[PDB]
Amino acid sequence: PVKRRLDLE
Amino acid sequence: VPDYHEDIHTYLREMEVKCKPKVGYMKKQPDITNSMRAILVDWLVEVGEEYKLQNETLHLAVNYIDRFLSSMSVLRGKLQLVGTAAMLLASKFEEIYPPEVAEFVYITDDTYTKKQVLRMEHLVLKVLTFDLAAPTVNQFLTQYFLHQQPANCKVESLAMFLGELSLIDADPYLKYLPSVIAGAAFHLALYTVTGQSWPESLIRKTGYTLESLKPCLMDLHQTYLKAPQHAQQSIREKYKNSKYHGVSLLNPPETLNL
Amino acid sequence: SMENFQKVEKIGEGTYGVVYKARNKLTGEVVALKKIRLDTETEGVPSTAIREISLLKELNHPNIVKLLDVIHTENKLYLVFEFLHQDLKKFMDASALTGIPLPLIKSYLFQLLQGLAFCHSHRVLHRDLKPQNLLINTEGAIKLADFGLARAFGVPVRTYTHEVVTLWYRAPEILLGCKYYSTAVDIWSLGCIFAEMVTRRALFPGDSEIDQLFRIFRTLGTPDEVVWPGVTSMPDYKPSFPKWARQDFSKVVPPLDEDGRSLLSQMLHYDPNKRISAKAALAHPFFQDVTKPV
Repeated sequence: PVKRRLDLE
Repeated sequence: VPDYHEDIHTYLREMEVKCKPKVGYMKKQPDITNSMRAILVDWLVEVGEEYKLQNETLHLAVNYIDRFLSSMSVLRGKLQLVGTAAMLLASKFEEIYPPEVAEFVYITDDTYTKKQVLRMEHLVLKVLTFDLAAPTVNQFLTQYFLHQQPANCKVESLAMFLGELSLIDADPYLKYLPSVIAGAAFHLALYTVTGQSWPESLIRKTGYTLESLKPCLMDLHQTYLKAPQHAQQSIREKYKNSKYHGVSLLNPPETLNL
Repeated sequence: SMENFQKVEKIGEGTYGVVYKARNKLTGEVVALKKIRLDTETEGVPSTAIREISLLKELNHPNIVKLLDVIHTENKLYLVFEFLHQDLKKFMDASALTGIPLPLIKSYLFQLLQGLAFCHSHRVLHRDLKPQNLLINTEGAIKLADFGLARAFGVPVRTYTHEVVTLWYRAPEILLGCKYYSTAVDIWSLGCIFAEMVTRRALFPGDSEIDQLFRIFRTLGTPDEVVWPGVTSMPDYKPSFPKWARQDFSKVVPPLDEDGRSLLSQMLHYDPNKRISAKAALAHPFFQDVTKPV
């Protein structure tokens, strides 16, 4: 979903 | 509107050099890579589809992010903040109706406050010194499109799509100018759909030939062949829509025979 | 920031701000300071200010008002422009008797087309040319100003905003709901202005959209497919429109000579494609003898 904080670690 | 067609083309050629981001950049960012960026641009693609923005806004925002990151190191935890303020700047610049800041805070899933998005907005403007009217791939494609015979809507969408694909990978697309990616994109599309090639009139117009477009074109062609396997898929999904003549479902040529 | 600027007097109030005339205390330059208020937990920097600053930074030309600097604070945006003593409307309300000498009308229009041709060459539409946005200094110059409603256009253009151009100066194709407009709407505005500078009165002072159209129609003729291929297909065209005949241009602005008439006539063309362009208009014989009177 768009509504999301992107996870990168 | 061929009274000013060439004048603008010219001016955009000059401006695309001044708005070019630095090619290395990512090597100088200690905490971010070309993969997180890819992750970020893919997300702006869905935000563009979620909020129904123009593809132009999307090209501008990425241009703002790249220039912003050519001169400011950013932590991985703030990359989306930058990306979000960029999207907002691009929308206010380019959209008839920009989404509201809160809506911009809302698609982050309240990761940032309104305060942080507004403050980011302002720093991006400072860092870019308000040079927001940047030439994009979209704007070159649109002009090149007047050179079709006859117009071919599948050709148009597929060029847009290949051009959109190039926004995702800094390696190597940062090393090419928007007008060049647009030529490579226009040619691949034309050739894929109709078998025709980059036209003489675009030579007279841009000074580019297949020979000068070759490098970018060799990259763009692998990008297109590899697209189904790429970690990012929002553009392909996006382009399965009839708004775009479902062109992402077409098949790329195995060779371009140049 | 504002350290170097001493404010002289209030000079105009705007959409999101006040404009003062101020004096730079070390160069001595006199300037116009447009204060733009912000605040956070808002909507941030207004889209109009974002457009104005960025477009203006690309436009450097003697007949385009100059953005000298932009001063940022945690709270306020200060836009420093070159100062120009008057605007054209206020100069027409003082030529009330005299009226404006032809030679000055010619200089001005010619200057304005220079500025407009520069904008169009840099893919910028002004979208609000009207005498209130035309500044004049004491040396004979006139300059396009107020780019709040301006926009960077593409080639070809796509559907851009409709709420556009102060009604009296608004073009037929926008009045008729077209989905596509361009550079030609600025020319229409300038043509309306050339008339006004001559008669000293507005050429089409309507009160509603449809009111604006009919005024237009009764003056230049009701458009048909011969004169304007596509009008009858435009979203807001109605077959019930009264069909007025076209007047001689000699009656539209009686004091104009043939060249003046032929030019105004090419600026006021129904069909955006045939309407002249600022660039081409520069070469019109109307201007063979122009000079920049004071």
